[PDB]
Formats: sequence, structure tokens, C-alpha cells
Amino acid sequence: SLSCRPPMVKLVCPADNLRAEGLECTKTCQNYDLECMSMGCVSGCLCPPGMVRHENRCVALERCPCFHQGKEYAPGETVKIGCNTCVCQDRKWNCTDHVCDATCSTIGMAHYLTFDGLKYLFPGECQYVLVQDYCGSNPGTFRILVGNKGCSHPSVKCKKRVTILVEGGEIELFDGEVNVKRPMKDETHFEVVESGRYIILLLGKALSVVWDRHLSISVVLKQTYQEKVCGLCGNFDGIQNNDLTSSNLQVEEDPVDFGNSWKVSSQCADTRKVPLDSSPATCHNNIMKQTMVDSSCRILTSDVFQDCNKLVDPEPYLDVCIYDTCSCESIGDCACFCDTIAAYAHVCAQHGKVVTWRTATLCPQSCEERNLRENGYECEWRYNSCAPACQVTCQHPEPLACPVQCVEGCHAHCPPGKILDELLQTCVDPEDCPVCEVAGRRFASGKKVTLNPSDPEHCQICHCDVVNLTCEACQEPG
Amino acid sequence: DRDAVCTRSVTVRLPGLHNSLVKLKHGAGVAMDGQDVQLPLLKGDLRIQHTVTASVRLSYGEDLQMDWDGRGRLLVKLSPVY
Ligand SMILES: *[C@@H]1O[C@H](CO)[C@@H](O)[C@H](O)[C@H]1NC(C)=O
Ligand SMILES: [Ca+2]
Ligand SMILES: [Ca+2]
Repeated sequence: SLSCRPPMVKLVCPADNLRAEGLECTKTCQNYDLECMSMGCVSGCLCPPGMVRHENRCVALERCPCFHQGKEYAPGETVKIGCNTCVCQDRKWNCTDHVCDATCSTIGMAHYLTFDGLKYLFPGECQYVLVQDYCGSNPGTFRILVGNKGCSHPSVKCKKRVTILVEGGEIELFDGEVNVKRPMKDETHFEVVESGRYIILLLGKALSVVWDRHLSISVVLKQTYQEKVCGLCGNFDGIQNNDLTSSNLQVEEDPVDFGNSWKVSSQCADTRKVPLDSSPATCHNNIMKQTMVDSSCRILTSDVFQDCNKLVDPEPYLDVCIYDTCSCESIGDCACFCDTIAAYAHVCAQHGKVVTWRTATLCPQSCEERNLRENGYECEWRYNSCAPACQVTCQHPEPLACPVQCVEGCHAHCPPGKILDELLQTCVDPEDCPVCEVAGRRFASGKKVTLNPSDPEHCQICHCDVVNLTCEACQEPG
Repeated sequence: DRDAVCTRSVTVRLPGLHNSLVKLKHGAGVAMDGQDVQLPLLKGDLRIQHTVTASVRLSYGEDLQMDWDGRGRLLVKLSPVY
């Protein structure tokens, strides 16, 4: 026998009460709110009613911690999930209600991640509405589109084309560079930040686009809309199982019939319902190769990603890896593999987990060619794992609205007292920037915009091309 | 194997009637408060009866159904009042 410790007292099943909830229903901090079964008690020694067990210690107060990710948190401690803080006041977490900024994506050649979060498979070869606002009963501001060619089977083929239609404009991009076919009216909101491996691209107060120069399309929207959009990315409502509402206003179950509803050209070819299987074409009846690809896609579950695997589930981003690089016949460029992992590392970076997964025998990404135009090798460009995308330059000296915390790619780093310009590849002292300050106030480096349309009598316009301290005369309407 | 974890039993609890405790056992058997029972079991609200004579079906009120937990294929039907 053993006389149990002082802090608790022994119990005895009474012969009358069936409700002998004693030793069997030992209330710990997990199972207090939970309701328990019990036949009869036992010859144990249970804590008093005013306290509970806690890891071989009958913690007295009802102050015991508030678990998340299987980790302790004392009362008062906070956690940051998304753009919200949250503190378990008593015994439940107490979170804010600031809805965060959602993000489409195109992980690989043929996959799509909606705003609310829904990976699905859609191999197409026509042009498709990725997201828009002219949906049902709305004005119809922007109509981002996407268009693929030779991309039903992922390979070194499948260059994407993207035509974004905002403010009566037509700016589009493919083959590395961005092209303006029709400039839009309010040029003030326009912006282009070619920082690193990406093309960050703002379009307004509540819209942004990102493009890795190869395939990815990550449009970022703000809290403004909240069920005002539709397209292949869904409606942005929080409900995660109504992101397959086709153009004909009904939910479908098979995504290959969904995106066929969103094609622009209603007379091109609608894609074919593929017979479902775990092995794509190359990995079909090639079980040897199917394992060499599976193992190499376990880099997504490796010692270097262990921090992020607890935050972001890798199972979506692994299914894309096995799908793409089976179908892809990678020969000279191993980009259909190295781009599916970078898409996972960037999502890990947005949640504050910078990662260095890239070595010399795996997806090297040199940066030595930018340090070549000068005969003297100054060596300022470097591959930095995740550096800020929104910095100050001769072309964009002011700080911009920054939808992306940091990004991969080649970044120019040199000692302070020098600021980067892209035309002259190196960094240069600030005075060499064509910066503009007309009549005193601080603004950009001479944007090509006609300020002050509102009042005729106060039409006091002052442009600046590069350096000139000039002001132009307004043409009177009379 | 360690990756093989099937369901053996399920326990239902109705605070509306006696605060009873139904138990669906690894066969097609049911046991209310320790007592095995022959099916059907028309109490006031809950009905328990076989379906094909190889599977039990609980039905509490008009807002709850169940299915057999013999070899582990439990179901539920919750009406929109929940
Ligand atoms: C959550 O915090 C709010 C604001 O301080 C407070 O009013 C509320 O009682 C808290 N709720 C819980 C469950 O702790
Ligand atoms: Ca939705
Ligand atoms: Ca921070």
C-alpha cells in the first residue's frame, strides 16, 4: 500500500451512487471541459475539486497552460498566427479579428491555390480568368487573366502569359519582361519593383502581383473586397469549400470542369478529363524512377525545413513536386523541380521562417554575371536567402507599400552611403540619383505625372524629369 | 502493424433521458447502462433496431442517426438544427 501525498485525498466508491466519477475520470487540464465516461471509481487518490493533475504534479490553481503545437504557454503569453495576436486569457485562446491578406498562387505548371486555401489540378492550354471583380452585380474594376501554351503536360515548354486589365489599362508580361500595351489613367498607384528573382507589381491600395519570371503568379488582395471577386482563385470569403463556383453559378466537384467554365475564348479546346492515378505519364509503370523522384521531393521534409513544417503543411506542395517532375523531362534545366521547392520556401518566409536550402549540388543559382560589366570586379551582387523586396533606390527612393516581407534572389549589397540604381548596375552615392525636390517638399524621383487636376485656379503644376527645378504653365480653359 | 488503429466501440450519452449511457459493442450489440438489450428498443425518443439484420441503427428524435460500430464504420446524421 501507499498513503498518497498530502496535497490530495483518497476517494471511495459509495455503494449507492452509480455516478462514482472518481479515479477513472481523472480531470487533467486537457479533459476538464470534456465530458467523461465512468462505470465506478477505483482505489486511487484524486486531487480536490478545486484543482487538477498536471504532468505528475497536482497544480493547484486553474492557471494551467494553454497548449498550441504541443507546447506550453503560461497565462498571459501571446502567439502570433497570421496578422493576429492571440492570448489564452483563462484556459482558451483569445484572438483578434483582423482578417489578413490572401494570396493566390500557381505552384508549378498546372495547379492553383485559392485565397481561402484549396489546391486543385487544372491542366489547360487556353486563356483563363485567374481573378476578376466584374462578378454578378459589381462595377468590374480589374480583370487579371492568365494564359498558357503547351502546358497540359508540364515540361520545359509552358511559358505563361499574363494580361492584367486595371483602370482601363493593358499591361502584360511574358518572356521575362513586362510590357505596357495601353498605359492606364491614374499612374500614381502604378509601381514596379524588380527586386531579386521577382517582379513585384502594385496596382492600387488593395492589389498587388508577384511573378518569379518563370511561372508563378501570386496576386495579393487586402481586406477591402471580402466576397467581391471570382475566377479560378475563388471568391475570397473565408468559406473554403465554395471556391468551385463556376461562371454559371453553381458548385462543381471536378475541377477540370471548373476552369473550362472560365476560359475566355469559348471556341478553343476544353481540356480532357484525365483518368485519375497516383503516377503521371513518365512515372506510369516506371516504379524505379517513381522512387527517385519521391525521395528527392522529401527535401520538403528535411532537417532544414523542420521549423516550417510545423506551421505550413508540406503535403500540398509535395503532391505538386511528384506531379511536375514526373511529367517534366528535365534535361538541361532542372527548373521544374527547383521551382516547386522555392514556392514552399517563400511561403515559409512570409511566416517569418527564413531558410537556406540551396547548395552547389542542388539548384545552384549563381549571381556572378551582374558583377561583370565593370572590368574591376567590385562584387556587390550576391545570392541572399530572403532579403527585403521593398528598399530605396534612385528610381524608387521613397518607401513603398510592401506586400512581401522578403524574397529570394540576387541582391546588391555594398557599404552605406550608396544607393542602388538598376540601369548603372552597381550602387552609387545618393547625389548621383536623378532625384527631384521642387518647392521644398519630399516626394519621389520625378514621377511623370500631372499633379493637381482638381482646381483650375490652383493649377500650379511642377513636373520634374530628372533634376530640373522647373514648373510648367497651365493652359487655361477660357 | 503500428499503422493499423481501428475502432472497437463507441459510447453515446443522452442527458435528456436518465443521463443514460448507450454503448455499441464490437459486434452488432448494444448495452444500455451495462445491460445487454434485445433489439428493437423503443424508449420514448431513441429507437435502436437492425437495418439489414447485420447492422444497428440508433435514432434519437428526428435530429440524430447512427450506424454500426461492429467492425468500425460509424456514421452520423445531424440535421440543420445543430
Ligand atoms: C477576450 O478579450 C476581450 C478583450 O479584452 C475580453 O473582453 C474577453 O472577456 C476575452 N475573452 C476570453 C474568452 O478570454
Ligand atoms: Ca470561398
Ligand atoms: Ca517582425
